[PDB]
Amino acid sequence: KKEKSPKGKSSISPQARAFLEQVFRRKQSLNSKEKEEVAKKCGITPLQVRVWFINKRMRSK
Repeated sequence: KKEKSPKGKSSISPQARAFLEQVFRRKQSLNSKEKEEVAKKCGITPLQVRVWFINKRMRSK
């Protein structure tokens, strides 16, 4: 749904690596479902899961 959450201010708590840690730990191919399902349970967002995982999971592009 995405209501209102930029989450763009310098950086995030240790969760940055922790949240992503368990995220990339659960699997690798985080799809639109996992990107949204993972972003809401891990602490990311539909906009982050893509850009965030890009650098934290640069698979292709």
